[PDB]
Amino acid sequence: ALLNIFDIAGSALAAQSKRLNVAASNLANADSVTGPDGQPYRAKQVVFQVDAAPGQATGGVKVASVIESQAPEKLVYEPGNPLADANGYVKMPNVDVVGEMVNTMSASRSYQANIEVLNTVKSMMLKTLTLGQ
Amino acid sequence: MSGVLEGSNVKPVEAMTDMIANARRFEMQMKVITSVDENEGRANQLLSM
Amino acid sequence: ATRTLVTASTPGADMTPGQLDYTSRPLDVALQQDGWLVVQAADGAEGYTR
Amino acid sequence: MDHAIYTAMGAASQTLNQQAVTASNLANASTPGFRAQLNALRAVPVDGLSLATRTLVTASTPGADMTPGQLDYTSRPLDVALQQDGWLVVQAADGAEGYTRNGNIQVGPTGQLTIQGHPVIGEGGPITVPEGSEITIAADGTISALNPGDPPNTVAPVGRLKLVKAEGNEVQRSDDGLFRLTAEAQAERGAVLAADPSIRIMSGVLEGSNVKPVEAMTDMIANARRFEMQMKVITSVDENEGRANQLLSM
Amino acid sequence: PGGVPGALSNQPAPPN
Amino acid sequence: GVPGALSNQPAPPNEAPIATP
Amino acid sequence: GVPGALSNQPAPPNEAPIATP
Amino acid sequence: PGGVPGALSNQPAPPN
Repeated sequence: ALLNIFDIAGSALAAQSKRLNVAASNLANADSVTGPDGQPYRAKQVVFQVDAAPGQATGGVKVASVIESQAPEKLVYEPGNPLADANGYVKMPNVDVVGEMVNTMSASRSYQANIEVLNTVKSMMLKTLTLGQ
Repeated sequence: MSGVLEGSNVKPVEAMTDMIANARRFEMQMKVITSVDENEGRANQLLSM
Repeated sequence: ATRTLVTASTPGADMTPGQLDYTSRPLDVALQQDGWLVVQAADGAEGYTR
Repeated sequence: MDHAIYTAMGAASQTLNQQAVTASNLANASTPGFRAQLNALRAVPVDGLSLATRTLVTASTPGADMTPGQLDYTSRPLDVALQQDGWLVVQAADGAEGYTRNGNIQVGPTGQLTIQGHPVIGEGGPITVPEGSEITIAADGTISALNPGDPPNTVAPVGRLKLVKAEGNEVQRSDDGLFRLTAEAQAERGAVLAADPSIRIMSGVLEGSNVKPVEAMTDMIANARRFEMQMKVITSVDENEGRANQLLSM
Repeated sequence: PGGVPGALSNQPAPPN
Repeated sequence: GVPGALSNQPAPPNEAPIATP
Repeated sequence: GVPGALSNQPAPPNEAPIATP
Repeated sequence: PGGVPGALSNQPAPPN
């Protein structure tokens, strides 16, 4: 059925947009020292998984949740900082800059691929309506 | 202490490092902006027919 | 919640003592660390300086 | 995408990790008794079906460099330097036993010997010196204390510094910079290292850091070139996928 | 069934 | 089977060990 | 509240405070 | 209703 392709590709587009948004947020806040609660900015990551509940193996993509990374927060020595711990260490984000740049580019590419899939399926469905004049 | 004058406490190493980080952080923001702008065009073209 | 913006703030200033040059002037005065001179501000208020 | 970008990206990120290790080594070029960290890339091949074409790279640190360091002559009777392959023993942060090379031994007001704030360990445990007394350290670690006011005839031994022998392959740098015995080495040599009577120390000389500058320079040059190479591969892969996406049209 | 789609799942890691 | 063909069973899990046991 | 669905009630107004107070 | 579109609205502002 070509109609379900609309839902599949729309889900893919939304998920990749969310992934690119997460990557952009990580890139922007790579040097943030604090948040509103005084906690360091932890790198965010989306969780991709299929959505084929009505008895299928393939159904597209959906973002289950956004999770903060468990890699070690970078400790910088600064004793004058109000946020420094007992040893004088301040926690800083664990953002991987090269990783987030590659994530941005890859998300853009797969987003574009899904755009092309949607356009092709729309063209095919348009051509179908002229079956036998 | 009389007979001495206190100058500024600007650290040059910190300022230079901060300026380098600022420049190379902007460039990345400009790359992301360009990527999103390029992405939006094909999404806009999706609305045809 | 995927969008996290960033804003640039200035959390106070740096109070590390600076360089001390020796000008043979009896009026030039320098203060010990964490010490401030007291002046009368423009708006009739009280201001502290180094 | 083509996951070839995820190979060059890993190679570019591990290069930044290597640069962060090298810069950390360069920052400690004046730290007394410092052991430079060794950095090495290792290739891990992804196993699976069908054709093995992907081999990622990760930065690893195979121990540290034990090459004896420089000796600065400071005319101080408390600063000692160890013979090559010899370690001083101190009490670690969590009440454990750790090894070091920093001989900057300090005397507190109460009389206890410390290194970098950690208590110094002898054969009798932590060493307590008579309060406010001159200290001389022998070649084999014996400590002589002279009480001020009393004549120089009063000089008598007090305690002996614990000096151990350990190679590079047996010790591992803990998170606080203090070396400790590795698991395999600990299982064979016991929990606590017995003092070696053959270890000699020199009083009045302080050992510097063994950070080799030429190797550091060459490493930074190579890291920059490798990072640029991976960036050129990443750009090529991205450009390839951008056109390949045109196959889905019409 | 899935995980982080990108850098955090295409880098070697020690086992659990 | 040959690459790009269709099989009746899933491919085995993909794992890259940093150091072999 | 599944994203992309339709709900009778309007979405709550989002807020981005710089300080908790 | 609505306000300034674009840069001014999607920028953090002091609470008021």
